[PDB]
Amino acid sequence: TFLNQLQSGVNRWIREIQKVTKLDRDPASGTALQEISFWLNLERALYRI
Amino acid sequence: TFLNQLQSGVNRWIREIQKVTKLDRDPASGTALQEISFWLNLERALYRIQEKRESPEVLLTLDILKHGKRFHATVSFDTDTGLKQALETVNDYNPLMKDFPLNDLLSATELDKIRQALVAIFTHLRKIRNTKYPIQRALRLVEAISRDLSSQLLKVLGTRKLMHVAYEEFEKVMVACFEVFQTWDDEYEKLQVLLRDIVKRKREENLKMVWRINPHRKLQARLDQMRKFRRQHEQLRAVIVR
Amino acid sequence: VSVLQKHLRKLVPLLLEDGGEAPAALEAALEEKSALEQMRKFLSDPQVHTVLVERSTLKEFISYNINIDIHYGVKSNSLAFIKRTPVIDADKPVSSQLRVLTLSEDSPYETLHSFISNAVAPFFKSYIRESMAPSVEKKIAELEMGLLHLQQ
Amino acid sequence: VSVLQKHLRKLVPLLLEDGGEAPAALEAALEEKSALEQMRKFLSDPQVHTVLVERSTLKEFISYNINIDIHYGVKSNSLAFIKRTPVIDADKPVSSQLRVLTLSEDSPYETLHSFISNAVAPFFKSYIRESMAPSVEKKIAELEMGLLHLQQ
Repeated sequence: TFLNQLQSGVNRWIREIQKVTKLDRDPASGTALQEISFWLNLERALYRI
Repeated sequence: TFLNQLQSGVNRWIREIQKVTKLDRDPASGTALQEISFWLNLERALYRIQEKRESPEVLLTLDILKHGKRFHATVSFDTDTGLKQALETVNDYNPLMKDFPLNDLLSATELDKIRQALVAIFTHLRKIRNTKYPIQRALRLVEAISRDLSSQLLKVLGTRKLMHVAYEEFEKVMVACFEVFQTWDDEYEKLQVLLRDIVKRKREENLKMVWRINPHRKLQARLDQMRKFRRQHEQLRAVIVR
Repeated sequence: VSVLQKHLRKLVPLLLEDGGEAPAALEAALEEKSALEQMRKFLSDPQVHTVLVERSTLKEFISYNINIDIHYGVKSNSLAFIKRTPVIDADKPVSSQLRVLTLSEDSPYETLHSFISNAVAPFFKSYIRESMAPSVEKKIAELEMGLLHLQQ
Repeated sequence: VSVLQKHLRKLVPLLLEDGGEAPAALEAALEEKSALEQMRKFLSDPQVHTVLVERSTLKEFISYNINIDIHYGVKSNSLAFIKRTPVIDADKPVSSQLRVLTLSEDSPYETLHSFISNAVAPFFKSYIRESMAPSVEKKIAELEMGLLHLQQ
C-alpha cells in the first residue's frame, strides 16, 4: 500500500510540476507580451519543477 | 401492422405538437408586437395540432392503436403533443397579441405619438394580464413598446439632423428626443404595471414583472446639454461683443 | 467495423426504436450496401468519419437510406456517430472512436436549438468549471434564441 | 431510476469498457440508494441532464460508486450521459433523447481539449459548411488554447 501510494503521489507531483512549468504562451492566443509572460511563467515553473 | 400504424401516427402527432409548441413566441423575439405575433403563431400551431389530433381520423387511429395494445404509444403521443396547453395558450394570447401599441409608438417617433404608443403598450400589457397572457408577457410588451419608441426617436433624429440643428431647431429636437425617451420609459412602466396586475392575479405562478422602460434618456440629457451650451454660446458671443 | 456494427445492432434499437433487438427498418438499412460502405469508410479511412442510420415509419413502410454523413428529417429515427477520432483502432473497439447518437422524431429545429442551448454550451461550461468558453456558450445561446425567434 | 440504470448498463459499458453490460462494480454503484435516487432524478426531472457512471480501477480493484455529480477520482472512468428529454420515458424516446459522453479515467483536461479541438470546433465547422457561429468557433479556439495551457 505504501509503494502504490508512493507511485500515485509521484505521478501527482510530476503532474503538478508539469502544470506549473507548462503554462506558456499559446501559438495563436495572446499578443507578444502575453506570449512572453507565458514563457517567463513557464521558465519559473520549469525551474521549480 | 395496423396497430403499429396507429401507435406511430399517435407518436408522430405528439412529436408534431411538441415541435409546434417548441417555437415559443416570447416578447424577446422582436418588440412587444413581435412577441404578441409570435405568441399568436405558436397558439395557432398548437390549435392546428389539436384539431389534427381531435379529428375523426385521428380519433379512429387512436382507438385502433389502443385496441391493438398501443397504450404506451397513445400515452407518448398525448404527453408529447400538449394540445390542451397549446389551446389554452392560444386562448390566453388571443386577447393580448391583437393589440399593437409598440408599433404605434414606433410610428409616432414624436413626443405625443410616443406617449400614446407607450400608453397603448401598457394597456395591451394590462389586457394580456387580464387574459391568460403572462405577467412577463405584459412586461415584455411594455418593454418592446419602449424600445420601439426609442428606436423611432433615434431614426427621426437621424432623419431630421437634430444633432446638427440650429439653436431653436436643436432645442426642439433635444426636447423631442428627451420626450421620446421619457414616453418609452413610461410605456415600459405601464406594461410592467399591467404585468404586475397579471402576476397578482397569478401569484402562485407569476413571480414578477420587469421594469421594462425603453431601449433615449442619455440622448435627451445630451440634447439638453447641447441646447444649454448653444444658449451659453450665444450669451458668450454677446458678452464678447460687449 | 465489427464493434461498430455490434453497437449499431443493439444500442441503436435501444435508442432509435422502442428498445431491444434491431427491427426490420434497421435490418434493411444495414442490408443496403451504402451503410456497409459508410461503416467500412469509418473503420478504415481516417479522413471520412461520418455515417448515419435511420429506422423510421412512413405511411408503416420503411424505406431508409443510410449514408456516410449525418442526416435527419421528419418523423424519422435517425442516428449519427460523433466521431471525435478520425479512424478506428484494431485493438480498441471500432465503435469506440465514434460517439453514436440517435436523433429524435420531434421537430429538428427546436431539438437543435435545445441541443445548442444545453449540450455544447453546457459541455464548455462543465469543462470550464472543472478547470473563451463563456463567449462560445453565449454565442450558442444567441444562435438558439435567434432560431427560436425566426421559427416563432 | 431502473430505466437510467438499464441505459447506463447498455451504454457506459460499451463506452468505458470494450463493450458489454454493467459489471459487478457498475451494478453495485447503481445499487446505492442515493445513486438510484440520482438516476431517478436524471430520468425524471429536466434540470438534471448529465448522468455520470464510472468504471474505476483503484490500485486495479473493481469497486465503484455512482452519483449525480462528476468528479475526477482515482482512475475514475466516468461516462457523462447527458439527457435531452425532460424525462426518460419507457414509450417515448429516451436514449435517442439523450447522449453518451466519454470521460477519461484520469483528469479530463487533455481529453476535453482534444474534444474542443476536433469534436466541438470540427462540429461547428461542419455545421457552418452545411450553412454567432464564427464567434462561437473563435471563442472555442481561444478556450482550447487556454485549456491546453492550463493542462500543461
